[PDB]
Amino acid sequence: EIMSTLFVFSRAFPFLFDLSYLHLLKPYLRSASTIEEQRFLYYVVAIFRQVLPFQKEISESFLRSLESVLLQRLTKAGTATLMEIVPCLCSLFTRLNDYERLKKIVVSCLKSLEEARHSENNFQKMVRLIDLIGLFSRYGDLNRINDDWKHSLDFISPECDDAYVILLGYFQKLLKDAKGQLRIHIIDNMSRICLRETSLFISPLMLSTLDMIIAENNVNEVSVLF
Repeated sequence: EIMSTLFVFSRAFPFLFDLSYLHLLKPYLRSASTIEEQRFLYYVVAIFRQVLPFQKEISESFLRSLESVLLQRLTKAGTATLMEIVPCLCSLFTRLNDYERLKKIVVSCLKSLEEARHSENNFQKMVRLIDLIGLFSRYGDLNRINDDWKHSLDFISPECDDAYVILLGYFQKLLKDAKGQLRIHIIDNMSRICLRETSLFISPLMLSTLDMIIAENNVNEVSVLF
């Protein structure tokens, strides 16, 4: 009930947040748990990202340390909290860091994603990859350093910088060799990654996929696409 009002003044009217209004809770924000008391964090980080961009006031020595807390805090969480952490920290790197961590780790876990279909399924742990990949790219631009990703041309072959059409191609063939909610867990973020650059959202390789999934009439599939 307290934090219910907090979120409200976090989204609208955000330009009134003292340093201490954060700087006292910021060490408390480190407090992480493993039970229902963790779902509390969903009422934390969104307020935090609601106030970061223009009410930063972050001392240029602390911003280097904020993500150190957060990189250590993205291991295992309810899938609900994950929709806000990436929309926070991916907005923070351009405010702190270079396009390196969201480069070096993403190309690492792309190889780890290559060893996700070409491995043990882990439909409870692949979701930590099969969604996290698109989670970064949905609200984080990839029209950036990719020569090293064009150096990862080994299995991402065809054209150019536009990973997105290839990612969608790397994923378009994943809908047939799949069986069940694996298809759901991949059809959702296939739309999510394309949501950023909607210019693809009219292109044939994805439209053909849409027509393919319409004829199946899987209620669980068509619902989550809606």
